[PDB]
Amino acid sequence: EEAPWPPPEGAFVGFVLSRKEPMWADLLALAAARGGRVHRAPEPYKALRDLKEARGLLAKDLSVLALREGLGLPPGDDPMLLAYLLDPSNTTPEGVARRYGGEWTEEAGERAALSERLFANLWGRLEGEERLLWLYREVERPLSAVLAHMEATGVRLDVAYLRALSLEVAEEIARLEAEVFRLAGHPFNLNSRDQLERVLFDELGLPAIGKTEKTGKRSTSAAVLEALREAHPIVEKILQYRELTKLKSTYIDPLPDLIHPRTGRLHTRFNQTATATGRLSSSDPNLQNIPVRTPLGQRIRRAFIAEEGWLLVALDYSQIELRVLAHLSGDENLIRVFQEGRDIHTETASDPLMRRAAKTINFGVLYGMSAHRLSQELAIPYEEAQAFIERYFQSFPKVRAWIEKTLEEGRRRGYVETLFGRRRYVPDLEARVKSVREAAERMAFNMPVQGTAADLMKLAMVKLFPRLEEMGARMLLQVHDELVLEAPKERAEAVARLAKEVMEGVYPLAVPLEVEVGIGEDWLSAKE
DNA sequence: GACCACGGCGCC
DNA sequence: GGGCGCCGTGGTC
Ligand SMILES: Nc1ccn([C@H]2CC[C@@H](COP(=O)(O)OP(=O)(O)OP(=O)(O)O)O2)c(=O)n1
Ligand SMILES: [Mg+2]
Repeated sequence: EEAPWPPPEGAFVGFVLSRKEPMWADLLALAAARGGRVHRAPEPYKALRDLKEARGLLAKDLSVLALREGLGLPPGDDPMLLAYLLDPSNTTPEGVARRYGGEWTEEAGERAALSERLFANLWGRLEGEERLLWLYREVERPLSAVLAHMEATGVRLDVAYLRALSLEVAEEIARLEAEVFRLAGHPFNLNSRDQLERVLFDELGLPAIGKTEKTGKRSTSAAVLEALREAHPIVEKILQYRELTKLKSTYIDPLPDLIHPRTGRLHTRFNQTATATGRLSSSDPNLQNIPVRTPLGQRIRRAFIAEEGWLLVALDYSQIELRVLAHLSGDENLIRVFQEGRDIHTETASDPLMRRAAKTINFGVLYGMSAHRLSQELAIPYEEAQAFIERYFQSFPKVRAWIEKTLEEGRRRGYVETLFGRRRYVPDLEARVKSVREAAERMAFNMPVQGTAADLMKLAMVKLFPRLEEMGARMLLQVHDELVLEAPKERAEAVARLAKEVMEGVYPLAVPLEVEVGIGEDWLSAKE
C-alpha cells in the first residue's frame, strides 16, 4: 500500500543509485517500507534528511552517500549481514533475495519492501544462534558504520607524483620490451601470454615446466620463469617487464584518475560480505593491495600521503595468525614461544640459513604446503623436507591435533568455525575425489585461523573508532591485520599509543597480541 | 561500449 | 597455496 513519503520511524529503506560506488553514484530513487505500507520520496536527496538511520539492504552504502552529502545518517540493520553470518557465501542482494524470499529488482520501493520482508525471515532464522547473533549485534552491525565513515573520509594521494612516475616507468618498460624483442629476434605482444608461450617454448627451446589449470596451456608464470632464469637471458628481461607493467597499469596510471573532485582523495569501498572466512574486502579502488615489496612498489606506496598538518599512523598485528593458531591449538610449546616472547622462527628451530627454514614450515601450515611444494620451497627434496616438518607436528602435537579435530568436525557438522562462532560450510569435505577433497580440507582448517584473526580485527575497529572520533583522528584503511589512521601532528603519538593498546588487548587469548606502530607523512614512511 | 573466462599477480 | 580484486588478451554480444 503506497503512502506519502514521510514513513513511520523504523522503516526499511530502498534506494537506487546510478552506479555501484555510492561516492560517485546519484541517488535516483529512495523509498521506505514499514508495517505493510510503502512510502516513496518524490525527492530522494532531501528525503534523506528525514531518516534517522539507514535500515535495510546495503544500508552502509546509502549511508556513505549521505555522508558525502553532509548527512550523519548512520547505517543500521541490513539483512545482508544476517544472511552473511548464517552463510558466508551469501554475498549479493540478488542471491540473498532469491534464497530468502524475494527478487532484487531495480525499484526503490520494491527494494524497501524486500528489505523488510527479508529481514523478518533472516532474523527468524537467527533463532538460537547466540554466537551469530553476538557477532551481528556486537561486531557486524556496528562495524558497518565504521566502514561508512572510512569510505567517506578517503585517503590523500600524491597525484602529481604518480604522474611523474608514469612517464619514467614508461621509458623503462620500453627499454625492456625493446630488449626482449631483439632476443626473440622479432616483436610480438609481450602482454599476450599465448604469444609469449610460443616464443619461449615453441620458437625458442625453453623447457616447459608447467601447464595452466583451465586451459592446460604451457604456463609462463613468474615461478616457471624464475626457474628458467638460468636458461635464456630473455627470461629476466621478461620478469622485470611484467613487474613494471603490472605496477604501472594497476596503480600508477589508474589511481590518479580516481581522485574525487569534492575531496581530492581516493575513496575505496569496504565490502562487508564478500569473503568466505569473514575477512573484509576492498573494491573499486582496492586499497588493500598497494605495492610495498619492490623498490618501485615502495615508490608507489609513498604516493599515499596524509593531509597537510596531519600524520599517518600505521599499525600491524604481529603474525596474528600464528598466534591465533597457538590459542586455537592450545599447543603449550607454541603458546609458550609467544608468551616467553622468543623469535617464533628462531625458537622453533631450537644458524641464519635455518631460520629461513623454520619460519616457512610454521607459516606453511596455514595451508598445509606439500612436501613437493616444500622440496622446491627449500633445498633438501621431499626426503628431508617431509622430515624437516616431521618435528613440526612432533614439536607442536596439538596443532596437528587441532587440524585433525577441526576437519572431522567439519565433515560431521558440515561447516567449520572461528573462535566466535563465525561459520563456513565446506561440503567438498566428504568428496570422493582426492584432488577436490584435500582442496576443501585446506579451505576447511584455514578458515578458523583467518576468520578468527578477522573477527579480532573487526572487533578492534569497532572499539577503536569512537575513541578516534573523540580524538579528532580518523581511520582510513584496513589491510586485514593492519590499520592506517590519520591524526593531527599534535596528537599522532597519543593516537598511535591508544590504537596500539586498543588493538593489542581487544580480546585476550592464551598468547599476547603484539602490534607494531609507525608514524609518517606517507604510507611507506609510517612503516606501514 | 559492456562484460566474460583465463592467466597472471598485487596485498594480507 | 589460504583469502581477495584488477589488468590485459581474445572473444562475445
Ligand atoms: N603471504 C602471506 C602473508 C600473510 N598471510 C596471512 C597470515 C598472516 C596475515 C598477515 O600477513 P602479514 O601482515 O603480511 O604478516 P604477519 O606475519 O601477520 O605480520 P608482519 O607484518 O610482522 O609480517 O595474513 C598469508 O596468508 N600469506
Ligand atoms: Mg602484520
